[PDB]
Amino acid sequence: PQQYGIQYSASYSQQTGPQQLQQFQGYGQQPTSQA
Amino acid sequence: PQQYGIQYSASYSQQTGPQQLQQFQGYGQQPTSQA
Amino acid sequence: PQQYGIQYSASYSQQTGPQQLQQFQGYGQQPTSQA
Amino acid sequence: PQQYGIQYSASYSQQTGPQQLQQFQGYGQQPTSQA
Amino acid sequence: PQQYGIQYSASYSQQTGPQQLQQFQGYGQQPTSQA
Amino acid sequence: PQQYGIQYSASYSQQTGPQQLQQFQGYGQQPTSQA
Amino acid sequence: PQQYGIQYSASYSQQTGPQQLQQFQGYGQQPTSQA
Amino acid sequence: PQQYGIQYSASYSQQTGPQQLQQFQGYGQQPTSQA
Amino acid sequence: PQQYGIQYSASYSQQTGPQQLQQFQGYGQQPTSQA
Amino acid sequence: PQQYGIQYSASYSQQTGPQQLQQFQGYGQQPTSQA
Amino acid sequence: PQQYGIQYSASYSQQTGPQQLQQFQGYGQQPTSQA
Amino acid sequence: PQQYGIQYSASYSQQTGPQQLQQFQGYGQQPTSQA
Amino acid sequence: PQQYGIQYSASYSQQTGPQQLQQFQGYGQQPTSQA
Amino acid sequence: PQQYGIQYSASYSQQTGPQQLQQFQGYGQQPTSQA
Amino acid sequence: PQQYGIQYSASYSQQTGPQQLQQFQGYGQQPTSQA
Amino acid sequence: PQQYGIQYSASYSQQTGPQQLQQFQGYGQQPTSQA
Amino acid sequence: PQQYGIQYSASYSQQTGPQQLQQFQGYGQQPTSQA
Amino acid sequence: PQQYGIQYSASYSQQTGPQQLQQFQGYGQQPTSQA
Amino acid sequence: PQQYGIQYSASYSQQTGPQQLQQFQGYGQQPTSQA
Amino acid sequence: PQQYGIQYSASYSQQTGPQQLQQFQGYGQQPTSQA
Repeated sequence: PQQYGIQYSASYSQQTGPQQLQQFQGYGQQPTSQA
Repeated sequence: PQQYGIQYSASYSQQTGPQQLQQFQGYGQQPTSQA
Repeated sequence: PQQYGIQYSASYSQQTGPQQLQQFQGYGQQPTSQA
Repeated sequence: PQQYGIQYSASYSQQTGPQQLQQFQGYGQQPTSQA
Repeated sequence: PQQYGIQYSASYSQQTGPQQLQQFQGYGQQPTSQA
Repeated sequence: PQQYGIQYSASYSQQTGPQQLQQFQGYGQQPTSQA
Repeated sequence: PQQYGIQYSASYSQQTGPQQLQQFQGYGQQPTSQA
Repeated sequence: PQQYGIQYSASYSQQTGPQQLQQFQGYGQQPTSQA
Repeated sequence: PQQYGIQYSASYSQQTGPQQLQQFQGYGQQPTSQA
Repeated sequence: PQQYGIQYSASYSQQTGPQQLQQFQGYGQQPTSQA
Repeated sequence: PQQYGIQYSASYSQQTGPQQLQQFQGYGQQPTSQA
Repeated sequence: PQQYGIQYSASYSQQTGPQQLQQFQGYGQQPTSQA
Repeated sequence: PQQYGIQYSASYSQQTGPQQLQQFQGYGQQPTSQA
Repeated sequence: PQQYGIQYSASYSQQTGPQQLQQFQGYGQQPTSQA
Repeated sequence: PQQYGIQYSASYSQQTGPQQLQQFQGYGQQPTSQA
Repeated sequence: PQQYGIQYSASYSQQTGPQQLQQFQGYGQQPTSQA
Repeated sequence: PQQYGIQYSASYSQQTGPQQLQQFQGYGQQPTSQA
Repeated sequence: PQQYGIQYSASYSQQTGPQQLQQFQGYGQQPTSQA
Repeated sequence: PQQYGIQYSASYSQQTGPQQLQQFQGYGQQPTSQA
Repeated sequence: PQQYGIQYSASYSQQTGPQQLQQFQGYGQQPTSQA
């Protein structure tokens, strides 16, 4: 099992804003609750 | 099992706004609740 | 099993707004509840 | 089993608004409930 | 089994509004309920 | 089994409004209920 | 089994309104209920 | 079995209103009920 | 078995109103009920 | 078995109103009931 | 001067196809030309 | 001068296809030209 | 001068397809040209 | 001069597809050109 | 001059697809050109 | 001059897809060009 | 001159996808060009 | 001149995806160019 | 001249993803170029 | 001239992801270039 978020190869990246990368491998849970 | 979010190859990327990448491999749950 | 979100090859990308990429491989659940 | 969201090859992309890409491979459920 | 969302080849894309791409491969369910 | 949403080849695309592409391959269900 | 939503070849596309493309390959159900 | 929604070849398309393309290949059901 | 919705070849299309294309290949059912 | 909805060849089309194209190939049923 | 497109009062509406409603109040012109 | 597109009062609406509502109040022009 | 697109009062709405509402009040022009 | 796009009052809305609302008040022009 | 896009009053809204609301008040122009 | 995009009053909103709201008050221009 | 994007009053909001709000008051221009 | 992006009053907000708010008051220009 | 990005009053906010707020008051320019 | 980014009054804020607030008052320029 291989998991790759972002890959660049001879490329140009310009990122001016906010960026979020969340990875779960296996048994991942992301619960959000607002009571 | 291979999972790839974004791939660039000899490319140009300009990203000025917000960006979110969430990966789940295996057994992933993303529950959202508002009671 | 291969899963690819976005691929660029000798391309030009300009992204000025918000962007969301969510990947589930295997057994993925995205429940949303509003009681 | 191969799954590809978006592919660019020697192309030009300009995306000014919001963009959502959600992928499920295998056994994916996206339930939305409003009680 | 191959699944392709959008493909560009030597093309020009300008997308100014909101865009949604949801892929299900295998056994996918998208239920929406409003009680 | 191959499934292709949209294909461009040496073409020009200008999309100013909202766009939705939903793909189901295999055993896909999209139920909508309003009780 | 091949399924193609929209194909462009050396063409010009201008789309100013809302657009929906839903594909089912295999065993697809789109039930809508209003009780 | 091949299924093609819309094809353009050296053509010009201008679409200003809403557009819906729904494809079913195999065993597709689109029931609508209003009780 | 081949099924083609609309084909353009060196043509000009201007579509200002709403447009619906629904394809069923194989065993397709479109029941509408109002009790 | 080939099924063609509409074909254009070096033609000019201007469509200002609503348009519906429904295709059934194989074993298609379109029942409408009002009890 | 009052102009009403469609009115429902304790009624049940099921609309499965495309629908277009265009209203002009005052001095409205809808010319269509194909030269 | 009052202009009303669609009105619902204690009613049930189920709309499964594409829908377009364009309103002009005052001095509205909707010309379409294909040269 | 009052302009109302759609009004709901104690009603139930289920809209599964694409929907477009464009309003012009005053001096509105919507020209479409394809040369 | 008052302009209202959509109004809900004690109502239930379920919208599963793409939706576009464009308002112009005063002196609004929406020209679309494809040369 | 008052302009209201969408209003909810004691209502329930469930929106699962893409949504676009563009407002112009005063002297607004939305030209789209594809040369 | 008052301009209101979306208003909620004692309401429930569930929005699962992409959403775009663009407001122009005064003298606003949104030109899109693809040469 | 008052401009309001979104207003909530004793309401419940659940937003799971991407969201874009752009406001221009006065003399605002949003040109997009792809040469 | 008052400009308000989003307002909450005794409300509940749950935002799980990316969000962008851009305000221009006075003389604002947002040009995007891709040569 | 007053400019307000987001306001909360006796409210509950839960923000799990990326968020961008850009304000320009006076004479603001946000040009993006990709040559 | 007053400029306010975010205001909280007797409120609860939970922010789990990345957040960006950029303010320009007077004569502000945010150019982004990728040659």
